Amino acid sequence: WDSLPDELLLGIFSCLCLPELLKVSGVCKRWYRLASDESLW
Amino acid sequence: MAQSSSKSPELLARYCDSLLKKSSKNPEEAELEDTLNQVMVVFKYIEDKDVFQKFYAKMLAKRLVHQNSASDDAEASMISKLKQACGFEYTSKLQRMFQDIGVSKDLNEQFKKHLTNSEPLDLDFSIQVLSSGSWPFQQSCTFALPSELERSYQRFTAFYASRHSGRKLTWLYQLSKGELVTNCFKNRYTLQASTFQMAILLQYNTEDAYTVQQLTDSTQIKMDILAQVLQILLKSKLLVLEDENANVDEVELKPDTLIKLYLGYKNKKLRVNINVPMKTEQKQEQETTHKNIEEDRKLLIQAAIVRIMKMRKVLKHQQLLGEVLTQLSSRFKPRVPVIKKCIDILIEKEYLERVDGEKDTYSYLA
Amino acid sequence: PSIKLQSSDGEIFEVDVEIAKQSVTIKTMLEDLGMDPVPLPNVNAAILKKVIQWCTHHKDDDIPVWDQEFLKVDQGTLFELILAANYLDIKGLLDVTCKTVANMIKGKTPEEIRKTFN
Amino acid sequence: IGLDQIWDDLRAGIQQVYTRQSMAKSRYMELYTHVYNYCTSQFVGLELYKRLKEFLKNYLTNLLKDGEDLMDESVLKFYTQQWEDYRFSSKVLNGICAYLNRHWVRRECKGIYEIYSLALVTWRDCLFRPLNKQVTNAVLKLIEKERNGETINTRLISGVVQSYVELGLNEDLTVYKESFESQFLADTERFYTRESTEFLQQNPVTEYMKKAEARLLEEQRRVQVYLHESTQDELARKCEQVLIEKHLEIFHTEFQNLLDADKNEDLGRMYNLVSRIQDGLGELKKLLETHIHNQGLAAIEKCGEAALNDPKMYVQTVLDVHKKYNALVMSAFNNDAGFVAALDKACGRFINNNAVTK
Amino acid sequence: KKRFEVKKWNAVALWAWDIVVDNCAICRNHIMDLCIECQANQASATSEECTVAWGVCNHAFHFHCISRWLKTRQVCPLDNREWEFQKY
Ligand SMILES: [Zn+2]
Ligand SMILES: [Zn+2]
Repeated sequence: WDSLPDELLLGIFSCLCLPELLKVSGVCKRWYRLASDESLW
Repeated sequence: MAQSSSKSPELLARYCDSLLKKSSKNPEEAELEDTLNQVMVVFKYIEDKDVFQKFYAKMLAKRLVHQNSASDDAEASMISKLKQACGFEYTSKLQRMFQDIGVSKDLNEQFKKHLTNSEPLDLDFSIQVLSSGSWPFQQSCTFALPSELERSYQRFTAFYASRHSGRKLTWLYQLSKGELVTNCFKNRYTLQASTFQMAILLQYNTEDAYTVQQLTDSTQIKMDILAQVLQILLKSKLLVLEDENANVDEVELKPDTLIKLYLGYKNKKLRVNINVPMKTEQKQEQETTHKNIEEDRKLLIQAAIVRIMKMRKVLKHQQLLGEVLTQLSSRFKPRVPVIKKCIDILIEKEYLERVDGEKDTYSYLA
Repeated sequence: PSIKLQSSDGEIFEVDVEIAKQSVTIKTMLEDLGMDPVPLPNVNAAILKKVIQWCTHHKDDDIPVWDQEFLKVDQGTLFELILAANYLDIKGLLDVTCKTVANMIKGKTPEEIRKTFN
Repeated sequence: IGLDQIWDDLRAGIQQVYTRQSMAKSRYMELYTHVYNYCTSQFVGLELYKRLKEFLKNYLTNLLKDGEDLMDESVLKFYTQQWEDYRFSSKVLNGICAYLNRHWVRRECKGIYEIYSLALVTWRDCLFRPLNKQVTNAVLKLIEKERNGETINTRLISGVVQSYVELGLNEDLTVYKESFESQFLADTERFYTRESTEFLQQNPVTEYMKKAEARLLEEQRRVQVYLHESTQDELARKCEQVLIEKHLEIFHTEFQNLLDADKNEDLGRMYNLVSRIQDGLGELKKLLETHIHNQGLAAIEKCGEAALNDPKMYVQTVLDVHKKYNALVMSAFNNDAGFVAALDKACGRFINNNAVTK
Repeated sequence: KKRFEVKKWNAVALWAWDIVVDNCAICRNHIMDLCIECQANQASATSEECTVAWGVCNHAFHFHCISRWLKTRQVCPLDNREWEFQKY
């Protein structure tokens, strides 16, 4: 969260199988856009 | 001088004769050997490697007969070099004359060890049966040799009958030698000479001096060529003419002039050799085997037109002009005029013909 | 080799060369562009502790099982470990660890995530 | 954060660092951090990057003035010097800024991209038009004291080459080659044309070649000592043409002289100097061949009229000549097939048509 | 009186097979220019070249008794095995 940046946090979301990103997709506002391609897909 | 543009290979030839022939003393082994290689570096450049070919044998054919080529092992080598890369013709002939001259050396032992058997004979005989189909030595008139030969001649002839039920023989007379003795002159001499010389030099045991013919029929060799030998003996001072003044060299010679014995005959030193040709055959030697060269330029190529024609039977005359050289003339450089001449020859021998297809065609018969 | 590491808080760790070389942030400033007391105002010892040693272990270099043991501390302690490897920029540790920050999502739901991430 | 309290804090360090007042490691991190802290709050990189860029732009653009109009000795000191001093702080700027390189830039899939690269890239607002020509002529002058010259500008020249290369471009061995090797080579091509010929006017061919053979090695050496290596083959190509073939005619001529004398040593470095030029031997080969053909010639004549009447002397006369020249083929012409050939041809062009025969 | 005796003599002799040298073993009549073909039809440009020539397998014959008498398939009859030209 707060402390954790985008570039980093966006690294975690990189070891998740695409379909999984649908779960994270709704955790919280921020997490949503992040799920949208920035490096993923 | 004379019109020779190929006299060179004759030199490269005359050279080797000098190098091996029995030297005044002997060669240093390596010297000779190392030296022979040189002649070869030279030879593999010779344009018409076909002339060095023949004379080279006429040199050896003689060096062997007489055995005047010391260090035989050496020459046994100058073979090896000639073998490599200039045809293989030299490998056939040459050495034979050098190995044939060997069996004969064993033949001698055929006469000696056996001789002891029960074989009387007062002589130091020792003949060298040559390979007729090799040693270019020609035979012409028949010479018959008296005193102390007809004791061996038939002895052998007879002996040889022993080993070849249909064998024939022919003794070389233009070429064997023998030493003599002078129990009659102011001193003792070992007159070494030729058969033809031994002859007239022996006609002084019977009635003192005779004349050409009276001295010619005696041996019945051959009159013209006779005076050749005679004149030599004359220059030796054994047989002098009737008149002191005379240029025995040049004089010519007639059937009505006397040739006797020089009762006495001083001399520098004993065992006098005398076997240096009259002078003429020193010339004849060349021409006989010189123009002889032509006998192969052409002869060879009447069979050497097919050798390439193996893969040819329908060609145009525009092509062949030179298609007998690239893969053949690796023996001589046929001049421009001497190429169109022997071609006229094979038509009459059942060979090529002007194919009736084009004005420029050859028709091979084989 | 023997380099220092006066962590943000105060402690120091007589560390070996290649031990720091894994931390690209430092591997630069030490070799050709060396340093001497290597400060780290962002990563305290309490943190560097696990670090330097984590680093200690890794020098001999599918979710690893080994690190599962070392990387098995409360969240906070971990969500600090992201931030100190990113800092000294040590890919490795960041990578693994990071993955763990994912294994808390492997098999959960939205309100379920939040139930551990708040 | 606070940039109006944060950036300046860093502009100072980026400044300090570009002056090497030698800052204590108490700062590297302090600085690095600032960055790290900035790019952590997925952009957070741009501004900082936009800002740094200017910092370099200005500093160079306002230090060109210290360089422009500079001499060709004085200028090199200036560029070379400012270069080292730069690529250095340039690099150390990287780490203090490294954090920015690896993420923030990573997202570019335009202009904005890396940093150390930038520094270089930006310096290219201090080369293309500024000192460039200027700096290279400087180098050219020096290298021209290819005459009795002085020794250390090496640093002055190699120093340029350095930046001309790594300036190599980068954007998105050319510069150094466009900007430098082009002219350098050019100028070099003239230097030896003025020298070669003028020389061949008041000196021996075979005194020239020693001067020829000398400079080729010489310029070979300079490429190694301080110019970039890529610039070797060619320079060899150029200087070769110039010092051995263009003169390939005096050589062709002189050659026949040596052959007449027996100046092997000379004759030899010719077969070595020519050899360096495309099929430029053709003549020596045909030339030589004519020689020993005439040699074995006069040779055998000097003996036969009534001397062919000597079997050995003849075959001897021949072989001797053969030896001398085979001797010279290996030694002088390195047993090059081309000459052995000339040797053979010519021998087979005399052994058979002479005064012993005709 | 006078006298010279053959202290020592030497000799040599080219060989051959019995006696056949007088003919090509084909043209038996004499040793002139016959060779059959050149004696059956006079007036030509080949009667100028019909001297004497030898071989290697010992048979004895003329000079023209080589081309108009031989060619077939392999080596000399009776004495095959191998053959050599030489003897010019
Ligand atoms: Zn017949
Ligand atoms: Zn006939």
